[PDB]
Amino acid sequence: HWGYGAHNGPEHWHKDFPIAKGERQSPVDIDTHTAKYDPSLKPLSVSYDQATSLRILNNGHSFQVTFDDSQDKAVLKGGPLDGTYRLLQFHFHWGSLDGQGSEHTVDKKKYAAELHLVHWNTKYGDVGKAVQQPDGLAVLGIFLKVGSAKPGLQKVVDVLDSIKTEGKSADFTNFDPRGLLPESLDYWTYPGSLTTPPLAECVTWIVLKEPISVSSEQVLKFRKLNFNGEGEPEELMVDNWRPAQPLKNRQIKASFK
Ligand SMILES: CCN[C@H]1CN(CCCOC)S(=O)(=O)c2sc(S(N)(=O)=O)cc21
Ligand SMILES: [Zn+2]
Repeated sequence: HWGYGAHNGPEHWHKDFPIAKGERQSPVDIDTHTAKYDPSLKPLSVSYDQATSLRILNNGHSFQVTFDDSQDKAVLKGGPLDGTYRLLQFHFHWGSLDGQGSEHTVDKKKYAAELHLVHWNTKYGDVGKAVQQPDGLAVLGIFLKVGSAKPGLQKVVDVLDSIKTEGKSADFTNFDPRGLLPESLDYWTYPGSLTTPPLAECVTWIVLKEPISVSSEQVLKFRKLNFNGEGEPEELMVDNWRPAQPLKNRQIKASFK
């Protein structure tokens, strides 16, 4: 099935998911000189104080931390959004080398990794319905650069040994996602899609301007995960990013001048 290899990677996805060649695909390159400052955009409101994390799992494409989304406990509002979006999960994309790994780029610059916090619009009642709507999901994207360690990420890094291979999961309670946010919440926003199959065009992207720093030791631990299941030939989980797609008839807006 689909993946990130020579024979099943992003250049092949359109054969099973024709919307890969659609009009609002992600990720995109953010051209900072062509983005438009929009003073009508509100500040983001991130309310994560009551977040309840549940599990961490290797899904064969990335690793994911899942949250209890059965009530409004961890929500995103404001910015370009109408209504309330509940945090469902976060995951990362990363590279084999420090100079690649992010999905979005900024003036063609690639970061070492990209963190996606995935939220769904509560008016649609469940995430399955939300993915069928043009305003169903909001994904907060945060770039990672290599430098100083991020203390709030260490709890994640320390459990990765226990989910090395596809299909492994572990209890992961009491994790506070506020520890992954940068100082500033200034952002770019544009209408886009999931960056993995099914590539649904249901996402309002909110990409933060300020990267977080993580240490080389932290990102090295990501690169030791496996795409394969236990008992299969080892293939390291690296370069699980989709390249930038055509902007087409979209404008990227910025919350800041
Ligand atoms: C390996 C599958 N990853 C998909 C899963 N989901 C898709 C199915 C939900 O249907 C019920 S998801 O909405 O949690 C989401 S968000 C992104 S991204 N990279 O942020 O655009 C990928 C995904
Ligand atoms: Zn993602």
